[PDB]
Amino acid sequence: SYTLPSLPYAYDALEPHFDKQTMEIHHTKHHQTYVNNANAALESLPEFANLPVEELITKLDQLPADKKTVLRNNAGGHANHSLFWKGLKKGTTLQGDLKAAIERDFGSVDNFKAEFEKAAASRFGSGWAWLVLKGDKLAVVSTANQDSPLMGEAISGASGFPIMGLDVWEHAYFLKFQNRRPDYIKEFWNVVNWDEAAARFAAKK
Amino acid sequence: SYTLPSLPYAYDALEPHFDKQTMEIHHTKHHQTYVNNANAALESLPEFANLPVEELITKLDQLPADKKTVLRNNAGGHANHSLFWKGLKKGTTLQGDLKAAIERDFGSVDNFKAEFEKAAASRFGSGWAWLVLKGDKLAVVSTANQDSPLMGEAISGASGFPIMGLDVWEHAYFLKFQNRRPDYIKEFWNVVNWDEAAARFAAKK
Ligand SMILES: [Mn+2]
Ligand SMILES: [Mn+2]
Repeated sequence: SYTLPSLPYAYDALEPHFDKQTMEIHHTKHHQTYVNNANAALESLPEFANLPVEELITKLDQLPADKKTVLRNNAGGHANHSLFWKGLKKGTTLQGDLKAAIERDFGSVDNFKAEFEKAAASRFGSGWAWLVLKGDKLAVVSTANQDSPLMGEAISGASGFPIMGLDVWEHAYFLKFQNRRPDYIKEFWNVVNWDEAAARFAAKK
Repeated sequence: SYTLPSLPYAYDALEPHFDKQTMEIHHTKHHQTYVNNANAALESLPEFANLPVEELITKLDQLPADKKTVLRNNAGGHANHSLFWKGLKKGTTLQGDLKAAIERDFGSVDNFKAEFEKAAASRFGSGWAWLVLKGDKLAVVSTANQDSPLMGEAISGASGFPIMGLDVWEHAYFLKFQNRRPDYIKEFWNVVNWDEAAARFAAKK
């Protein structure tokens, strides 16, 4: 069975950038609900129920017809939130190989930040903005709802290995930012975990 | 150009069902933003800017290619919220021709309610649930994001004239209900304005 993962930090660990109350609600309510609903849909599927969630979301076309949507949505939700928590941490710096690769692929760090900000702001409705590794090249993409680039292009409209991501569902920013998503996107730069991003970049897979 | 409409009531008129803080934010921030962003897109289109928003969204096919998305999203948002405010009121009773048509087309009011709740609950991500009239038959449909059944099947995946509807974007329920959308949907039955739904039905049946 999937479980709600413990966070790598206290709920207030991202203050003053991301608010404590939201972190707690977002974790214990929204993420928990994806875990529960994914588990319910997987009970009848022993051949899928016990795989890692990040594996399952590469396999959606393997499922029975009637399970594809519910697991896209809920295994997507579990995978994405699991990545998100580990992809946040204060006191990191974009540097080393990852910084150089970003400069290579976008021309500069500021070009990459602007492209990411634009993608995050222009995702209408619910979704996620991502930095992905697509073949040799880093890229900025967005997905709808709980879709992940790991699901591939035909399902998610994006592809590549996620390096990091920003949740732009309203629940992620309502309490502190209300409708001001650009303000929330700016605060993300203060809490994106560049150490984990670098680790993921190094691994490539 | 468009304006933020005045409401049929004070922000607290739907207590204790829908919270007054959300009513105020939802009107003055979210709806206002759709009005502003639609108006910005319409500035270069004086042939379209004069249309009632509910007519513009029936004509999205006619816009320039680079205008279609921004106005689908923002004119859809303005139309949908304008309907929503008029579509809420305490103290109404479903009755008369509209009740009878619901009993005809769904078998009973309770069957209808169960179908509406299911559509409202199963709209994954952002969107709306609707009671529509399609020519001569009532139906429950849902849409993504700020799409409306007035936009038609090709664009929105639904069609028909909206008799009433329920906003299921998270901003509409997060403060009071967090991720408990089913509890919010339950409270909608206490504030759906059956008098406005009946008037819209009388005009269109
Ligand atoms: Mn989230
Ligand atoms: Mn709304």
